[PDB]
Amino acid sequence: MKICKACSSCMVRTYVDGNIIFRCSCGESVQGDSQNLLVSSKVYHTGEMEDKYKIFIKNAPFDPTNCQIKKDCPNCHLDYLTQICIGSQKIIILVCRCGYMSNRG
Amino acid sequence: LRPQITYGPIETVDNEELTEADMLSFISAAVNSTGLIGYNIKSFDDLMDNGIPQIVKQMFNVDITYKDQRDHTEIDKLRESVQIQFNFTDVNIERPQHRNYSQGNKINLLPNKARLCGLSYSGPVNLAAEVILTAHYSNGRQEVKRASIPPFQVSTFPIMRGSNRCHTHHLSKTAKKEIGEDPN
Amino acid sequence: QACYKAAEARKKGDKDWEKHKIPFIQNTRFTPQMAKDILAGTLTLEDLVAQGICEFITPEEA
Amino acid sequence: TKVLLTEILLDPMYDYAATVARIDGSIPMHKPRTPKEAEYEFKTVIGRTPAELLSQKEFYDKIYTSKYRPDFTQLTRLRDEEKTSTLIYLRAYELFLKYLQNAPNFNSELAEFKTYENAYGEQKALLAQQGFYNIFDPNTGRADQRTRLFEYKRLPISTLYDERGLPHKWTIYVYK
Amino acid sequence: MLIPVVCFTCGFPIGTYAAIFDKARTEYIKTKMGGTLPQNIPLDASLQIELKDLITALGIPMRVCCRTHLITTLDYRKYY
Ligand SMILES: [Zn+2]
Ligand SMILES: [Zn+2]
Ligand SMILES: [Zn+2]
Repeated sequence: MKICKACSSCMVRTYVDGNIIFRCSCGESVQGDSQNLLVSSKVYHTGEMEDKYKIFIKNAPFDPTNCQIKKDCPNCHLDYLTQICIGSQKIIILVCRCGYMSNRG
Repeated sequence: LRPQITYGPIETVDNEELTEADMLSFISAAVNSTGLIGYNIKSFDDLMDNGIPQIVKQMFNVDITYKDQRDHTEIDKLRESVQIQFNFTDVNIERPQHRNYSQGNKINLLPNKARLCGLSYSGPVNLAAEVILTAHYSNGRQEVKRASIPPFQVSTFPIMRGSNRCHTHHLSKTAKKEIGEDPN
Repeated sequence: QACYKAAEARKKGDKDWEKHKIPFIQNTRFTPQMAKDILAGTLTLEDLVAQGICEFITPEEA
Repeated sequence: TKVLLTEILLDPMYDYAATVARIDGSIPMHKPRTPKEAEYEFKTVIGRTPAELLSQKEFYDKIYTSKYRPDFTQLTRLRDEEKTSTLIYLRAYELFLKYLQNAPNFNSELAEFKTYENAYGEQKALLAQQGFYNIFDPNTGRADQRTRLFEYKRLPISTLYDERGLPHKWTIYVYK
Repeated sequence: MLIPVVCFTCGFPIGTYAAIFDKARTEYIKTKMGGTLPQNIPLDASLQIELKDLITALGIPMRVCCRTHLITTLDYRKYY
């Protein structure tokens, strides 16, 4: 959205002769240059995106209720890892408290 | 603040000798500490001692204004509204009482008598208050009259049997048994 | 720490690096003597909590 | 008089005082059969005539008080057990009567007698045990731990697949 | 409210040895009780209280029903 400089209100976007013009309730009118060429957007599979589980994946090595697995961590050589299974495709991620995380992330 | 206590190392604890029948002692201890319905008695007790007094003394302050609907008089024609303002100051609840014969002195009412006679096992509630009446005149001044009211009994509140306000709380198990109550 | 020390020994070329590991041990502090003390009335739930042996757990804390 | 008698005769306090009076013989063991016996029982138990109960003002001040005043200071734990039971009953009556009369120095004595009655209840619960048994494991010396529960065990893969990787189909019955 | 006069199943005169069986049993329990509160007896997990020989000494036969009713019957005096 575009915020009015004068009154900091949400300006109304209309389209005139091949240009996006924002007009406010206080009469201030501005035209967006490049960053306002986004009428609408949607994101699918929001329930299994990587940005969904960033906090959870970060906290997984410290949560005591997560399933562990007997595998060596290649960074700290700890002999156990934390195994999580996220998404409808059952993506398996192995995480450790040292910062190691399978899938290279 | 950070924790400071430390316990013995977990490698020195000898629990290889435990059995499931030994763990029933844990349930026994939990039930003995909890009781079976102890939460009910505790809830009624802190409703009596702490809940109702707070509710009456905090959440029932009355501030209203009413039109003066009288006739014509020097003060009358010149005034329009009266403000009724009051709050309750002292609140308490006593053990259930019953009046023996007529015009007696409110002897105690045992639960079995209430059950047999169809009575109510309710204890009296005594309240005290201060009241402020403010009358507003047309010119702009106002008159305030304030009065403190001695404590009085308004009604009776039902009393849970076995709670702090029950008569079967200052009695022994034998006395409870022999007054028609269930000692167990 | 045993896992770290075992890995550090292996990185130094030591052969018996496994000897620096220790077995994992998880246990409760409830002893059979405590069970006999509960039955004798000399041990209650309040002082089992006070000794850090048991604690109260709530469904959202569960 | 009728309303007063109906109210008091249905008071458990009256029945308890009447029982205490019956124990030592102040009133007959049988319930009254005639109005005269009822009036005598009322006079002995309540301590005041129903006619004079309406004239004055107290009620609890003169309710029966047991005749034998045993020594309840041997209720300090100190033919002993039945006497202890008698002391428990008598002190329960005396303390209930004091509670009715709002006697001074009451809560502490109530707590003391409650502790005494809790000890007596421990003894009575000792008298009320059917017994208990535990089936001991002969190898150990305590409660049996042997069970027929399932125990997990990773079987070799040869049980599910053969040397060529195909699954087993056990479908030929061999009879000898 | 007490141990029955006769066994509920067959009718053997259990009651005539009932009272004694009560009182004697108590001392036997006192022999085997052991550093434990009375109300915690059925939770000791280490007791071996057997009443076979006591009932045998009472003269009661080895009938399942008779000994069952003699042992298991609750007494109203002990709870009220
Ligand atoms: Zn604007
Ligand atoms: Zn790691
Ligand atoms: Zn039989």
